[PDB]
Amino acid sequence: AKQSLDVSSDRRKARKAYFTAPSSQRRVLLSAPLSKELRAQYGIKALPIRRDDEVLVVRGSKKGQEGKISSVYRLKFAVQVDKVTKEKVNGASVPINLHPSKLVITKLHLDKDRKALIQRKGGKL
RNA sequence: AAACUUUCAACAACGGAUCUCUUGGUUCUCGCAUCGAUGAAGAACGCAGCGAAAUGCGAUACGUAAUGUGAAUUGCAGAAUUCCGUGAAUCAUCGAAUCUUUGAACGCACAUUGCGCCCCUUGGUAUUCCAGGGGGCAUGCCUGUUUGAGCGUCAUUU
Repeated sequence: AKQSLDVSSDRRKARKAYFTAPSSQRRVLLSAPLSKELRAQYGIKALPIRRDDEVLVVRGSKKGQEGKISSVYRLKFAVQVDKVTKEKVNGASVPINLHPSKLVITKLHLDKDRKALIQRKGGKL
């Protein structure tokens, strides 16, 4: 249970904050968990997902589907992964969204900021 | 006997009740003290690559600067190695600015995008005219400055 008075357990307020979060907060909201191998390697349970992360689906109709992220649609609260698509009847391939909470991060796109955030959260590369 | 009319069921018909939902209300509580002549609240007109609104903004116009974050924005399309970075973003923060015409609204007017006046600059062989760029000219009151007025009144005058 909550103890502090600045935390609100009101469903209406929490839902409004989620649905009207700006993109900076949606980045944290769209965090994805690392695989078991990456969790062992880094020491990080989960990270905010990025554009070039290699990701594996662990839940849904595309379980066990690998693929590098193609976009982080923060407006739609989703991520778009290459080769995870739907072939329309006209033949066009459209992206299929899915939540990063249903994914596992299998390869990190590392830059200076990602590595610094890993050390911040307690990782060691 | 049919058609027609009534009743019931099935399916199909505008209707949008019911059910479930809910970024909205409404009450209660706690904390705080912050509008404006340094131009407010409000109004008008404009600003997006493709748009007119309680979106945001002002000719620096869906915004500039500074800061934080750290890779987006996204309906479509795009300047660009913008991606191990003084750096994406309809991001957050926000202390620097810009802030059109107005509005208590301030040169005089205002059912007019109407008329002046004063400085400095530029152009027209120009201190006077015209034009352009910039900066100004409200009222009441206070303190001070300067210039005054009044046999209201003080120190010199046959």
